[PDB]
Amino acid sequence: TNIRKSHPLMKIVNNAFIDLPAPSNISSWWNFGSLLGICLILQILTGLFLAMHYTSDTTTAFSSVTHICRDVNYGWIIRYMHANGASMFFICLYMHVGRGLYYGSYTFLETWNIGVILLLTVMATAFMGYVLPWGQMSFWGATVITNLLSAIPYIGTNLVEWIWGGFSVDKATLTRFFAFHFILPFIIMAIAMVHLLFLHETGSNNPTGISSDVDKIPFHPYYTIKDILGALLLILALMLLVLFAPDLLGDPDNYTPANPLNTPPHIKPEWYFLFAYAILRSIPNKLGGVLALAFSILILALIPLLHTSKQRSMMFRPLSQCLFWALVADLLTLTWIGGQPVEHPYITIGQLASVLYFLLILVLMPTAGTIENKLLKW
Amino acid sequence: TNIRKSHPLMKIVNNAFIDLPAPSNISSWWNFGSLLGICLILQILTGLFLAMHYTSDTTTAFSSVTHICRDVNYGWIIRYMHANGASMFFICLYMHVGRGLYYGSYTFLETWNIGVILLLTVMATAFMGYVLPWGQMSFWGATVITNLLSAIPYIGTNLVEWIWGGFSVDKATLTRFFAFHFILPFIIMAIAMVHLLFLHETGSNNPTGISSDVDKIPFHPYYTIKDILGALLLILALMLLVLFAPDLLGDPDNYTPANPLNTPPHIKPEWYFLFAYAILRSIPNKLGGVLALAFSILILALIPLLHTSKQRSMMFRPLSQCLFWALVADLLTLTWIGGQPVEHPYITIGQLASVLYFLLILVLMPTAGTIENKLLKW
Amino acid sequence: SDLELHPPSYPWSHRGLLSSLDHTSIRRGFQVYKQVCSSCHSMDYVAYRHLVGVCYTEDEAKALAEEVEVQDGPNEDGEMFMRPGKLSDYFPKPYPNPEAARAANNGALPPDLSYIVRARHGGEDYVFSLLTGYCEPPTGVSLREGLYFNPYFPGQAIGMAPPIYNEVLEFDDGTPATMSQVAKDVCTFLRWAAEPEHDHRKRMGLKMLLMMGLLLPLVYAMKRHKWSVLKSRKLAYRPP
Amino acid sequence: TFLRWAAEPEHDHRKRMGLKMLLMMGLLLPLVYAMKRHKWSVLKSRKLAYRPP
Amino acid sequence: MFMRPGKLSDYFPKPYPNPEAARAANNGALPPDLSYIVRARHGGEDYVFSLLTG
Amino acid sequence: RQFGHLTRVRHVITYSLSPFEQRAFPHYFSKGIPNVLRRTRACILRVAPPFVAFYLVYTWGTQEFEKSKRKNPA
Amino acid sequence: TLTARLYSLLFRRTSTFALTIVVGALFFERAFDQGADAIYEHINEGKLWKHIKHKY
Amino acid sequence: RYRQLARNWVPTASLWGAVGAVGLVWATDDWVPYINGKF
Amino acid sequence: KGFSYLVTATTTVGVAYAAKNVVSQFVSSMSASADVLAMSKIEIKLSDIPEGKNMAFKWRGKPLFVRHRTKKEIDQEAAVEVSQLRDPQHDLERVKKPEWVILIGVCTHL
Ligand SMILES: CCCCCCCC/C=C/CCCCCCCC(=O)O[C@H](COC(=O)CCCCCCCCCCC)COP(=O)(O)OCCN
Ligand SMILES: CCCCCCCC/C=C/CCCCCCCC(=O)O[C@H](COC(=O)CCCCCCCCCCC)COP(=O)(O)OCCN
Ligand code: HEC
Ligand code: HEM
Ligand code: HEM
Ligand code: HEM
Ligand code: HEM
Ligand SMILES: CCCCCCCCCCCCO[C@@H]1O[C@H](CO)[C@@H](O[C@H]2O[C@H](CO)[C@@H](O)[C@H](O)[C@H]2O)[C@H](O)[C@H]1O
Ligand SMILES: CCCCCCCCCCCCO[C@@H]1O[C@H](CO)[C@@H](O[C@H]2O[C@H](CO)[C@@H](O)[C@H](O)[C@H]2O)[C@H](O)[C@H]1O
Ligand SMILES: CC1=NC2=C(COCC2)C(=O)[C@@H]1c1ccc(Oc2ccc(OC(F)(F)F)cc2)cc1
Ligand SMILES: CC1=NC2=C(COCC2)C(=O)[C@@H]1c1ccc(Oc2ccc(OC(F)(F)F)cc2)cc1
Ligand code: FES
Repeated sequence: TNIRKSHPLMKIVNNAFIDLPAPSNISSWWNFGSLLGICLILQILTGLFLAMHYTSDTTTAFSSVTHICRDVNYGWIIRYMHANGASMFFICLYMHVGRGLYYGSYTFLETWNIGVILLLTVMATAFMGYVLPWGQMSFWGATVITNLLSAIPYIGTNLVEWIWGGFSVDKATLTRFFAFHFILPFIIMAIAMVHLLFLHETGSNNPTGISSDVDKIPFHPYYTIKDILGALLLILALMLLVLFAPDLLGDPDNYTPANPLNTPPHIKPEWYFLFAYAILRSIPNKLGGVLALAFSILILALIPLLHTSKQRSMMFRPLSQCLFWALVADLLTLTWIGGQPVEHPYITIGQLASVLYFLLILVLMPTAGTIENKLLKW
Repeated sequence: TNIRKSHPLMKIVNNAFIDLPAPSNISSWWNFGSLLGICLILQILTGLFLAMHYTSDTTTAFSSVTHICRDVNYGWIIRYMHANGASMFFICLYMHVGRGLYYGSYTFLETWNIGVILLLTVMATAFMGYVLPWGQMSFWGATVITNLLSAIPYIGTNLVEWIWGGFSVDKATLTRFFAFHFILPFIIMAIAMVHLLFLHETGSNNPTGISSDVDKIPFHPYYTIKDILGALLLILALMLLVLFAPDLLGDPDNYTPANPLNTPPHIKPEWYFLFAYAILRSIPNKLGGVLALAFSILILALIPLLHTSKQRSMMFRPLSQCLFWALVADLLTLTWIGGQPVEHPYITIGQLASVLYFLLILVLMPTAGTIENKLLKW
Repeated sequence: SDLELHPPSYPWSHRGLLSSLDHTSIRRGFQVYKQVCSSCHSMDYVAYRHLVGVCYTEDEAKALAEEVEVQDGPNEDGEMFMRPGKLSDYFPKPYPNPEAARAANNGALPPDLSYIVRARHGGEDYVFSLLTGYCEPPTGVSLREGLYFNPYFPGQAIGMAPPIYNEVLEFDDGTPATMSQVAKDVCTFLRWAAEPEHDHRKRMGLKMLLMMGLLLPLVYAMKRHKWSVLKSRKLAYRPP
Repeated sequence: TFLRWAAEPEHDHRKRMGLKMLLMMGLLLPLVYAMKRHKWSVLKSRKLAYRPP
Repeated sequence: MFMRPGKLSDYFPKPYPNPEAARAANNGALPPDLSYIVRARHGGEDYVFSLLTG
Repeated sequence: RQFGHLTRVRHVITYSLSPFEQRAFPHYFSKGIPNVLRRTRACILRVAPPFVAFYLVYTWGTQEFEKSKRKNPA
Repeated sequence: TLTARLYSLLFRRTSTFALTIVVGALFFERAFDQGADAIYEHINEGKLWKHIKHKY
Repeated sequence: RYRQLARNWVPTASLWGAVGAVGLVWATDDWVPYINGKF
Repeated sequence: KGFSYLVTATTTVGVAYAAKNVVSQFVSSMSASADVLAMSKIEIKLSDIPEGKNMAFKWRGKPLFVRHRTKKEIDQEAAVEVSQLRDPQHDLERVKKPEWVILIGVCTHL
């Protein structure tokens, strides 16, 4: 009969992206999945090009990057794209996770935990990529952060030294981070394949939170056009940065070569890790700060069990909605705090923001679910 | 009921490798597919480790490799493994292709052409990997070979210079070959996924060439044990080389750093390209030699159309069997010739071997198929 | 110390979103680096060639290159020699290493100037207000000697002596060489040095904005068209 | 002798491993081979009978 | 730059500061580095032994 | 297609035995050596001829290269 | 209407719709580049090398 | 008979051949006026 | 139909322009860098080489011979053996000036 439905390869693509029954009513918040895919492809291409020109020796590395920006043809636009690209990826990631929380998409457990892993994996990737230029921030950032694994009792010191491949972040660390940074996106692609595979078992959630089988529509052309529109908007955004403001989201110390003898005035990681930096910095004790940092991320994995509401989505849950936006604003605050030096009043703002964060996820929004239930006579 | 049969991920693995109906009677020649997979995983692991230590600057590159072999812990065994690994991969590849031809497995067209592409892709990979150490052979090999694309009229010169990224094989070429060499195995994995996907539509051929639906057996445990046995034998072999004879299949000039001013006495590529080197060298004219070299490989793609026999497999085709082994021996001869300097008598042995090769595939074995048909009264 | 004075924001000819660098100003600013700054400060990422098409013709740049002595790789004998520079040579390091630079500057290392605009918050605004910002200490402040008072520096005590003042150099074009005028011009060059792409990027910005002006309503219109089937639809429940 | 060692410091370690690899393979090759034969014995032994009415 | 006594950490020293210097000193011929010489000549030890005594 | 609808077979009896009831290597040499000989006699006249010719073309051409590199009295 | 004329002439046959688009992209590329360029180089009068190069 | 009484892909593959010609010529960048005719 | 397909046709044109640009940029990234072009060419002063004497130079990292030739050299290389050369090439077509022969200074052999 029809090739799109039969052929072993075309069937999959058809089932996945053409004839897939999508809900009628998914919002712009469902754009982010496709956009994340784009982010991922974007990084791989721009990445691949950069890697045809870059070197991972301590001595050559900083200059090889600037060489891309001065002497390689269009090397500049490629490089700034891959860097703003990384920001756009984390925006897409945090938007995507947002939708998960608000609309109760995390009920799709397998899909969700894969997703947590995607997040961790992209985090590792971007952490190691930022080291690759070998700027002041790159170097001192990578040093402080990797050192946290020293706080692991018994094995900490040994473990951090084995990661490094020596006694500090040095030649061997950079060369291995280059390697890891290259192969990780590949593994992200597969995990993402799987991420989708599980999603395709249930089909999508929607903003009502109510099953939508009585009103599905073929993906193509409704959602083909709509994803494209979204991708345009992503490109609009990406290029606004690259072409008007390429350095807006970065730190200038990363234009100053890495120098093991002179520590920068304020050490920060990239903005997309600032909320977690600020949680870590709130705890006096170093292993405490480590376990808090890890929990600020891994808690994502627990949120499924903390669901109390009889309704899936927050659409009809006013009290929960307020708390959700509280969490969002708190994360904006945690980010602000994490970009700030450890002084009054920020030390105390940070401590509070850190408390608020865990308080919301583990106690307040569970409760609210339940209060709402009673307000509805169930 | 049963997880292996239901779960979205386990189902696939079950269908693929546990409960897959395999023919009762596939021989040792069907081991090679699994073994190729191993080869591929092996290269990626050993490769990844090497890449944590190697640098792709002309100045540092040769020494970074020797540094692996002197100062990196177990760096030596890893490196020799990845190098003998590459040989084992090509052995597995040529055995695998052999079985295809003899048993008429190429009737599975989609599977087969994917396979041709796998071959090309692994070829590209190994060509560029051999350059990475920046030895005498690496350099002069890569120069001669890439230069053949210069013989393309109109665009040849421009095209080769764009590959290089300059006026000779130099800094920019090595850095990009490192990049390509890294990402290509990944693409090989996907193509191989697809290779299997199409195979799983038909199930396997067998040595009789006769359909085996009346005598299939579950893959596990019959073929799980048997593949393992094969993998042991591959490992026996690989390590025999690495631990007893690590340099047996290589050229010593590759211990002498690359020197753009001093050309080696005999320039050869790795052994797994010698048959094609010898075909190329047989033709006086340079574009002639190029098109012959390309055809010596791409002809694989035509063999499906050249099939004349009413029987699928050569098992019951005596005349065809003789011709098949003729082709094999001829390729041994083409390899010998390709390792030899361009002098009498080798120039003429090579020319003959080149004629014989194409003659067998395009005229003799088609004919034999047909003669056999008449001998059988069909 | 641990105080403020963050730079004010000077209306550079290139502040504007679509505004290019003033190339005449770059040419003058190069001169300011060449005659003033290059005694102490390297700029390892610029070669003579990079001036071509920017502020100097090809042979003008060649003239400037020929003016400097650079070491060249081993000859027949296996000895190093000096030669005149070519276009292909990078702007020369004023000392053979950082430790040498330190000895010469009372233990302070002058930063390379390649990226300086880019590697300091405030960029041109910072650097401009630095050069023109030197003042006599306030009452109660005593700095260790050979460290000078500058309100725009972190801590206010800088190991750089005020390098800039009226007629500190002569301008090819003959522009009045006032202190403020030379600080502007050198800043302009320092921006270009840190970001050669500034003009190309801004051109593309324009073309990206234009294409997006077209493509965003276009595709948006395509979306609405397809979806019109659904947007318009009316539902009717009709049980017997 | 020194020039061999200089070119291949690993010469001795490699040869030690060679021995241990040969030994392990001496064990493992007949072992796994035996495992293979065991599983496959079901099939090797089987007798076929065609019995139409 | 200064001179010092070698440590364990130093590589065996280059007899000339570059290849061109080596050539001048050897009637225009460059003596190969000996790191890999066994490995980078067919015959290895057999070759080199029969060279020196040949 | 999976086990259950591969094909249609009628009237065929398969008898077999647990591996734990049986020897792994029944009459391994006494049956196996003869069988291997039989197997080799079957194929050698198809397989061996080409490799003989290889050995010969390689023998001859290697020694033709030898000879041509020598001098001859003239 | 104009659009009617266009539909029947260019867009009905899909082979033609394609031929339209490649040819139009050609003239659009040239036109858009030339016009946007002139827009930038008027916004940045005097400041570009290509404006001052007559002097050297 | 009925194939040959096809050959209705001849005028359609004519228009597809111009798409292939003009397409390769656009992607790659004299005697077309205005476009590239005035470099 | 015309109107709505115009939008589509327009849209595609814009995207094709953009896509052309994106792509070809990535492509030139792979072509030689400005620093490799700066080593493309080498200039030599002809009034700075004496008549009969060779002068070596460095080109793409290789020796590059220019030679001022005397009328002895020009005439003695003019009517050499047309055909009998190992590599048959007459002199008025290995050079562009009679008195100037430019050659890369690497032996073709080894
Ligand atoms: C380790 C991970 C940590 C946890 C993850 C936290 C996620 C970070 C947050 C990013 C934003 C996520 C978006 C959440 C889903 C949006 C829900 C939503 O749109 O709610 C709207 C109000 O919208 C609006 O008012 C839309 C305004 C959007 C506000 C912008 C967000 C600010 C970014 C802060 C960055 C740090 C009401 O919509 P519904 O209830 O669906 O009802 C629709 C009408 N009937
Ligand atoms: C660009 C690619 C070019 C084309 C590809 C050419 C492939 C290169 C060749 C490698 C070897 C391929 C093996 C082919 C299939 C083996 C067929 C086979 O085993 O035939 C045997 C004889 O075996 C035997 O006699 C087995 C002996 C095996 C001989 C070793 C091969 C020598 C390697 C040469 C390397 C250059 C007879 O077996 P059947 O007809 O199945 O009958 C079984 C008993 N009833
Ligand atoms: C030697 C006498 C110098 C000359 C001539 C110039 N500079 Fe300098 N500069 C010098 C030193 C020793 C230092 C380090 C200062 C310290 O406190 O350690 C500097 C520093 C700069 C800086 C950095 C400001 C900062 O935030 O770090 C800039 C931007 C700078 N110098 C610019 C500059 C310019 C534009 C010059 C010519 C116009 C110039 N310097 C000359 C030493 C010397
Ligand atoms: C999730 C995907 C990826 C992310 C998030 C990512 C992130 C980053 C980040 C943040 C940087 C530092 C950018 C900078 O500030 O300079 C970087 C640099 C780099 N990345 Fe990636 N990257 C990704 C994929 C890849 C891939 C697949 C490659 C190569 C195959 C690659 C190659 C590089 C190279 C060479 C650099 C150094 C040049 C530079 O700094 O811009 N990246 N990456
Ligand atoms: C590389 C990163 C990721 C990619 C490429 C990706 C991809 C996608 C895609 C294509 C979809 C379907 C489209 C959509 O509904 O938005 C999707 C849905 C989903 N993803 Fe992700 N995702 C990523 C990360 C994550 C993360 C980090 C989480 C959670 C922590 C997550 C959880 C989900 C959930 C729950 C859905 C279902 C949403 C619904 O149907 O309502 N994903 N993802
Ligand atoms: C089909 C898979 C692969 C093949 C056939 C292959 C082949 C080769 C070959 C022939 C060499 C030269 C070995 C030598 O003689 O020194 C080589 C070197 C190298 N390969 Fe691969 N390779 C593969 C996969 C990979 C991967 C995935 C990586 C890294 C991610 C990698 C990294 C390297 C490195 C760093 C070298 C230089 C060190 C050395 O020469 O041993 N390879 N490869
Ligand atoms: C990376 C390289 C390759 C991998 C990993 C690979 C993998 C496999 C695997 C796992 C199988 C099934 C097991 C077997 O029957 O041996 C297989 C079968 C097959 N492959 Fe490949 N293959 C590769 C290259 C090729 C090439 C180069 C060709 C042909 C030019 C080819 C053609 C086939 C065919 C025809 C079969 C079916 C054999 C049969 O059932 O009789 N493959 N391959
Ligand atoms: C309000 C009382 C009236 C008198 C004080 C008026 C000043 C304004 C109130 C804050 C007083 C500052 O005194 C205090 O200083 C410490 C030290 O940096 C900071 O507080 C922090 O101290 C350390 C920081 O390492 C943390 O362990 C502690 O958990 C946290 O509270 C706050 O800044 C402030 O709580
Ligand atoms: C057999 C006749 C009696 C007298 C000669 C006795 C010597 C043995 C026979 C071969 C004679 C050698 O003469 C010949 O030399 C040429 C040049 O290398 C080689 O032959 C080759 O020449 C060129 C090589 O570039 C090729 O274009 C040509 O296609 C090929 O035949 C062979 O080696 C041989 O055919
Ligand atoms: C499948 C799918 N289901 C749903 C929605 C929306 O909700 C309903 C379900 C989607 O938006 C999507 C979707 C996802 C990706 C995409 O475009 C790609 C494809 C591949 C790609 O590269 C990669 F590496 F990932 F393969 C990058 C982007 C288009 C559509
Ligand atoms: C599926 C399959 N069908 C048949 C036969 C034999 O013929 C019948 C059909 C097989 O031998 C096999 C097979 C194939 C690979 C394998 O082991 C792996 C798996 C994965 C792997 O990594 C990779 F990258 F490829 F994924 C490397 C080796 C085991 C078995
Ligand atoms: S004659 Fe010059 S290298 Fe052989």
